[PDB]
Amino acid sequence: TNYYYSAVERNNLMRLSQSIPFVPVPPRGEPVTVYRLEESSPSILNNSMSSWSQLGLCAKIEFLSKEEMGGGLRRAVKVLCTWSEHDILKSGHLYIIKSFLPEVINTWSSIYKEDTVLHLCLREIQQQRAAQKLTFAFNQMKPKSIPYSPRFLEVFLLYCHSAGQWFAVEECMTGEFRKYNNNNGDEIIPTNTLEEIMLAFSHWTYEYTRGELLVLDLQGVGENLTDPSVIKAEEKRSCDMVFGPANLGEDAIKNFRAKHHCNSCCRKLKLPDLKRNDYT
Amino acid sequence: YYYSAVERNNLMRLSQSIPFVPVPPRGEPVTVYRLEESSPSILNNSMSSWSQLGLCAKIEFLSKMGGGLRRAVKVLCTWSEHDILKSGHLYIIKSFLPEVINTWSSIYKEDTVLHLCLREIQQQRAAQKLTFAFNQMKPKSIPYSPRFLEVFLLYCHSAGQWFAVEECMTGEFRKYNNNNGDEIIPTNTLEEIMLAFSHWTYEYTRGELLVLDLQGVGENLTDPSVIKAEEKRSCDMVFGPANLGEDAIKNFRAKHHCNSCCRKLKLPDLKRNDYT
Ligand SMILES: Nc1ncnc2c1ncn2[C@@H]1O[C@H](COP(=O)(O)OP(=O)(O)NP(=O)(O)O)[C@@H](O)[C@H]1O
Ligand SMILES: Nc1ncnc2c1ncn2[C@@H]1O[C@H](COP(=O)(O)OP(=O)(O)NP(=O)(O)O)[C@@H](O)[C@H]1O
Ligand SMILES: [Zn+2]
Ligand SMILES: [Zn+2]
Repeated sequence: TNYYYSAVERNNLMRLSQSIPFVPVPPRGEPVTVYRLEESSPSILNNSMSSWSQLGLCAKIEFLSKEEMGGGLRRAVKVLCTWSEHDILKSGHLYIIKSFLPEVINTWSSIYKEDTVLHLCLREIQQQRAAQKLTFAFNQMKPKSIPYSPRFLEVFLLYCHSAGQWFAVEECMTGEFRKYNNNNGDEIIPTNTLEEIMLAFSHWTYEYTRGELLVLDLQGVGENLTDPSVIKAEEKRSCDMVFGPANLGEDAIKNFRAKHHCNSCCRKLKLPDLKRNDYT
Repeated sequence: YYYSAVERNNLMRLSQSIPFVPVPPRGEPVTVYRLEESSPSILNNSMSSWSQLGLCAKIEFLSKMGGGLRRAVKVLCTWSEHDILKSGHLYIIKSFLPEVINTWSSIYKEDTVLHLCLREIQQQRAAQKLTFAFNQMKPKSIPYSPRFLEVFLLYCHSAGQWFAVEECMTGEFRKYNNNNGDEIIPTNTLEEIMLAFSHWTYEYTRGELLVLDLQGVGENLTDPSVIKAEEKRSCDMVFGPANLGEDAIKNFRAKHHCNSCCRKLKLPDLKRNDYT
């Protein structure tokens, strides 16, 4: 008069009426709020307007290291991203968090009396975005014959409740981190195509902006760069020469114009010699 | 080449102060745990086991709900890791009432709420495994197919407590029968099938189990009470937290009214003698 269940079916039902093992894997990671410098036309970056996000986003980061790299105004520390709301950051990926040295703050305190650290961070990220916009124009217009594209990492603003502070965050690059040119206007002698293109990019920024801006301190791993110095070639104000906090050498633009050596890429881009006259 | 004013303007704008107003995130991040199955496509022959790795989900509060032993609030899931929950979908989050936690405070030394939630979710999975079997064995002459919603375990630090979460159903929410055996009078085929289902569970399990408190929208159900019809004590009578009267079984057998579906399923009279 029926077709009732079997042993297996009965076992699986009765087992649910009992306590079943539940071992929640321990909670590791530090909660943070991420802010992004948005773009009006991400597809045409060089014609897009930048504006800071309003509503913060949740993310979790694993502070897996105490190793603070660098000797400049900031120190970089690697962290891991467990998760990020809307995946603004990549889960299970290493990132670098950068903060300034108290000294540096104290110095800018006399300019940024309030929320010094946050302001310096806002400027650092805006500075990198400026470099990105110039590279976007560069890759877009550069001759097809050129095989390399300088690329700057995206940098986000991060606020750590636990650490009670703001940081700039970007993907951690694995590889030989090197410098093509520096804050003194000096450059390396190229050994290959990649390096020739990096060096030519700096020359190109000066020409392209009709002499108003010079991007120096090109550095990173391969084509992927970070932390450049976008210099307002003619400014004279104390701390208004570089988009972001940087220590410029003795008359860096002068040195650059005098020491830069054009290469096969510079000529491929039709750039004129820096040593020429400004007016004549 | 061409270095426009718009291009120059947007570059130079980055050298100056651009307004920044840090606004705290909206909603709250929560940790979700799932009661996994070894054989989803064959749920009634599958083993249930709790997941270990809790995944994040982002929820935003919308409104509210109360019934007997729980408080419920409707929320929006805007994003979640590996889509453990569906982004852009509505969910209902439920937490136990004071009295209920105070009733199991002795039964469950520590993590009372955690266990209450675990048992509640397990109870619904049991009913689900039964609806699965039902849909497999029922005659093709029976159209509709009852189904229980999957319930997930949730942890929220904002509130510092555990909850159960499930998809929010849209439509008129109604109860077909309850824990004391009362039944609505079926006004359509679907309600008949629902009423026939509770009877089917009893017969299918050889009088060992009975699913009451059928409720939901259309053929989608939630919040059932799975009763071990042979226990002589309420304390060990229901799978998860549930309001039952020791008269439940007897009452259901006495009150239940078989319908065309019950007959379609060839179900015997619940009033009959059990040793005959
Ligand atoms: N994206 C990255 N990936 C891997 N390593 C990095 C990355 N960025 C920086 N680093 C390393 O950490 C150090 C600190 O970087 P950074 O803060 O940019 O120093 P800096 O160039 O001296 N600038 P500053 O701090 O403004 O004076 C670098 O010299 C690298 O060795
Ligand atoms: N999945 C759902 N979708 C839409 N509404 C729901 C859902 N679940 C519950 N509700 C509503 O909220 C009320 C209370 O349900 P709930 O929070 O699940 O617990 P409850 O009060 O413990 N139920 P019960 O055990 O049957 O007495 C219901 O009567 C419905 O109106
Ligand atoms: Zn050159
Ligand atoms: Zn019946």
